[PDB]
Amino acid sequence: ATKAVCVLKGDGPVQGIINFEQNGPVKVWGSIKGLTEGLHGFHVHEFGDNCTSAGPHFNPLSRKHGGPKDEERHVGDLRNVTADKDGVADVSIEDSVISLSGDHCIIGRTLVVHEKADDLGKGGNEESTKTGNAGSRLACGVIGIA
Amino acid sequence: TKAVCVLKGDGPVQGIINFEQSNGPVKVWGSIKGLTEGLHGFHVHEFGDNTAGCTSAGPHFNPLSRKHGGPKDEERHVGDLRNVTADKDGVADVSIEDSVISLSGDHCIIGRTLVVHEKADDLGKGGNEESTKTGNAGSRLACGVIGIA
Ligand SMILES: [Cu+]
Ligand SMILES: [Cu+]
Ligand SMILES: [Zn+2]
Ligand SMILES: [Zn+2]
Repeated sequence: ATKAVCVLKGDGPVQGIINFEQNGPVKVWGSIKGLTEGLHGFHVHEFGDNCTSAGPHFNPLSRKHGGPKDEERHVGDLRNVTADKDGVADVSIEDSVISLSGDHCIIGRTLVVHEKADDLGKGGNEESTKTGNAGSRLACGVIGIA
Repeated sequence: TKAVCVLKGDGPVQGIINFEQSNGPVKVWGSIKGLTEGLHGFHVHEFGDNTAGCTSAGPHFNPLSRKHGGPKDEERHVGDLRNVTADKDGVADVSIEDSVISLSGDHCIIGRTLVVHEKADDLGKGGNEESTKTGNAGSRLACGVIGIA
């Protein structure tokens, strides 16, 4: 019955709040503003160092980057969030790999939203297997106990 | 094990505090700028929730359900650190060691908020009710969620 929250901010105008609630799936929802219309990579990264210092995608099992439904993905690979014309992304997803307890606990890690869409590891180049070619980290926030 | 916290607020106050640690002491160090010269309250609060700025961080981390006190007092909250000291330039270079907090286990502070205050923490030695709760440290000038490093 644990809950977590992350406030996203960056150098640009992007800002948002993302909630987390949980061996059960983790429900993830909230809103992000200041985004350009389009799909945006959304991942939990390794270090809760507020966005270049966040490190790579949270990868405790040392796996290759993938999409949320792939058996091969980083624990932090959540999905692309969608921002409408008004630059707002309403987030509402359920993820089975992250957790707020145990080996895949994300409390104290960073949540990062990217400039471009995540190719989910299916891009055909090496970078795809690492970051999904999602581009700059527009905003991030440390995941905290709510 | 190592943790880091980036402190930010509505104003000039910003800093970075590192934590480095079993039951061994936790070394806390870093610097905070933009502070008025003098003492400023410094505690780990219960929640790592910054949705309302520092206001939503909750009270001081107090897993053992005790009254507020100074860091070296018998009775204190786990999150009660000593006041930080800002110099003439408004800079507080912090270097503290605490054996009550922890980066692992129960009194783990990762995921919680570090907060720096407007006034000095009176260590619970004040002449009122609130002293036993907040040390009368006043408003929260900056804060940040303690993250894994
Ligand atoms: Cu990312
Ligand atoms: Cu405080
Ligand atoms: Zn990834
Ligand atoms: Zn206290």
